[PDB]
Amino acid sequence: WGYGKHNGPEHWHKDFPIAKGERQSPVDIDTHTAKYDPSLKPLSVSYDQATSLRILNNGHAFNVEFDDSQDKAVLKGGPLDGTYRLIQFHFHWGSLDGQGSEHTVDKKKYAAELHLVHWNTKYGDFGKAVQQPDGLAVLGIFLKVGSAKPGLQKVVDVLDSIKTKGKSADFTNFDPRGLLPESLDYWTYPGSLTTPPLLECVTWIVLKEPISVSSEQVLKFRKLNFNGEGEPEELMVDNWRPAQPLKNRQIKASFK
Ligand SMILES: CN(Cc1ccccc1)C(=O)Nc1cccc(S(N)(=O)=O)c1
Ligand SMILES: [Zn+2]
Repeated sequence: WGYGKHNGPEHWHKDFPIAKGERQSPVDIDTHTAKYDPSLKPLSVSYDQATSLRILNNGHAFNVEFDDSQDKAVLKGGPLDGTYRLIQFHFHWGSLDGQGSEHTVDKKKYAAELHLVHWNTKYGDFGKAVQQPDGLAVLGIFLKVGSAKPGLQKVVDVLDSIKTKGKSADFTNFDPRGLLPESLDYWTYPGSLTTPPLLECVTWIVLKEPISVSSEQVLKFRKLNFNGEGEPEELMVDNWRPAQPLKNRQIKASFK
């Protein structure tokens, strides 16, 4: 599977029939139909003790990986019961500024989308968590092109060292708090991984406020490669799944 004409999202259901399931992601967030839920709690993002370790080009995106062997960087509150540990973040982005996000807002596509991936500590590790309907919490943050995001620059500047699939680099002491917008207002709904195996294990928490990144920052994302070293160059762009049917789900808003 990938994002090309012959192996992209429209083909995934052949290997992963859950692609046509009842709680697939991403979705379009219709802002007028989302309902304010006053029982939703503020999000608690506790990233002060985060320990980043490594950055990896996995052939579909790049992951910044964290030490998740202790409760060092955790997400709690909001719609969540219990404690969810940060394991990695990554992005999805476009070939052009007019596309790239997975979720859309009133059909608007952003230039990119950041996914901060967390697993429910009651399941012991990530591999067990993805087998559970409440196993993961993914915090999604839209990126628009405008001013630079200073806290993203350290990520941008290492990408030259992980150009191709399978390359990794040490990436310690990175603070993911520098990727957050000011407001933690959010929408939430039950969904899935947006990549094969498309497991229906995610509580999605999508922030209303985008972050701004510069044109030069996103252009550096677009220099990455899907291919391995010594294979024909295929730029890593348009690594996003389009919006899927909402089916029998309601999107809830934390804000009026
Ligand atoms: C493809 N693999 C490897 C993988 C292989 C087999 C089983 C489980 C996982 C992923 O882990 N993907 C992933 C993980 C978390 C979040 C998101 S996302 N984009 O929904 O935030 C995508
Ligand atoms: Zn993702």
